[PDB]
Amino acid sequence: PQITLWQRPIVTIKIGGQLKEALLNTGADDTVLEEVNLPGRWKPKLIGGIGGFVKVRQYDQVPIEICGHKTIGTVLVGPTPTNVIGRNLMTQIGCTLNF
Amino acid sequence: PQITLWQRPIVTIKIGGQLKEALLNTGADDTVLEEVNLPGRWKPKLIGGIGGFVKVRQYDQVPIEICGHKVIGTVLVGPTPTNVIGRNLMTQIGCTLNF
Amino acid sequence: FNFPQIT
Repeated sequence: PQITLWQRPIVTIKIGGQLKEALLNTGADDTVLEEVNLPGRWKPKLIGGIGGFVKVRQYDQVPIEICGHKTIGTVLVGPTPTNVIGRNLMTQIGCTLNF
Repeated sequence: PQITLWQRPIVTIKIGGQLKEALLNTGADDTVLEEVNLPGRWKPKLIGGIGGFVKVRQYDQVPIEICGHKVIGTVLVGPTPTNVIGRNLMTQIGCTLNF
Repeated sequence: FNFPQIT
C-alpha cells in the first residue's frame, strides 16, 4: 504494497536486464522509459501532442518486473523527463486507487 | 471506492459551487483545474517547465469535495488540457495505490 | 512534476 501519496510513488523496476526506477503515474495511459535497450521488434509511435509530438519506439509484450511483480506489457522507449509506469502496466500488476 | 485503472480514473468533484470532473493523477504533484471562480486570496505560480512555464493562480486551503470526500487543499487555477487532482489532494482523501 | 499523458 500500500503506497501513500505524500511523496512521489517511485518504484524499482527490472527491464531489459537493467535495474531502473520509475513513477507510478495514473495520469499516464502509457509506460515510457529512457535508456533501455530492448530486444525484438518495435515500431515508431508519436506521443504527447503539446508543442509538437515526441516520437518513441513502441515495443509490444515486453516482460517487466515492477516492484517485484513480473508482468508483460507495451513499453515505449524514448526521451522522457521522468521514467513513467502508465495505466497499461498498473493494470497488469493489479494496482488500484483506494480511498 | 476501489478504482481499477483500465480506464482513466476520472471522478466527480464539487469546487467553488460547481460540479466538475477531474483525473486522479498520481504523477502530478499539484491539483490544476480550469474554469473555476474561487473566492478569497491567490498568488501567481509558475508550473510546468517544458517549452516555458505556465502561470496559474494559487489558492490555498480551498474546500473541495472529491468523489464524496470533503477535504481542503491548494488548488491551482488555470487552463489545463485536463482537470487534474494531484497528490496534494489525494493525500487528503486518504487515497493510496494498492497491489 | 505533473503528468497527464495521452498518446
